[PDB]
Amino acid sequence: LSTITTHHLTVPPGLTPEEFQELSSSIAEFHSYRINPGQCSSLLAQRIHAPVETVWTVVRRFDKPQTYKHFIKSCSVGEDFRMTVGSTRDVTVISGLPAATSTERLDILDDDRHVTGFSIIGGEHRLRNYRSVTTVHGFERDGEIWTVVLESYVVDVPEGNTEEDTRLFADTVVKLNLQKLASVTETLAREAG
Ligand SMILES: CC1=CC(=O)CC(C)(C)[C@@]1(O)/C=C/C(C)=C\C(=O)O
Repeated sequence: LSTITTHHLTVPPGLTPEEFQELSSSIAEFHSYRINPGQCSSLLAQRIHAPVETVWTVVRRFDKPQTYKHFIKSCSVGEDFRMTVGSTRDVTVISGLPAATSTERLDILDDDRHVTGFSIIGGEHRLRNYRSVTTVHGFERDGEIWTVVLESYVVDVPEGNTEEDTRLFADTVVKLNLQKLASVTETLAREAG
């Protein structure tokens, strides 16, 4: 039947076992899902050499995903947009012709614990029931500071497609965007001001 995910029981690539052991409780709390046989799920991680709040400032900007995501032609939130749970954005994604479109709902926004997440609720694409959660975590060792970003998703595997291809597609999109997040925020952190 329906199973529970095991992301919180395995070390994701781009993370040390030591980092994982510090995060296992957060991964269980924020990055676990009950999924059905038609579904798949994944957890991705990205180490960033920047302070938490520098990374969180970018991560939390629901109305501006283009700041850290690839292939975003536009993101409209209308007027008068306030950042509250339930608010939506219309993203236009230029990774093909015609451009894919996605209407996405802000599911979570916790500025204290640095948790956010969204659900895809419309548009033209093949990621039915896509939902993701992103958490941001600070690390310290001998006065040195860095950040780990964790991002997990659940999504329906579209008819005609394998779970492997579905996971490869979504994993690559999320991974490459976490890479852009790392570049953008490390640049911010490096230049300060
Ligand atoms: C890049 C792109 C191609 C598609 O066909 C679907 C969709 C338009 C939703 C998407 O924006 C996918 C976005 C994903 C998986 C994650 C995200 O944005 O956090």
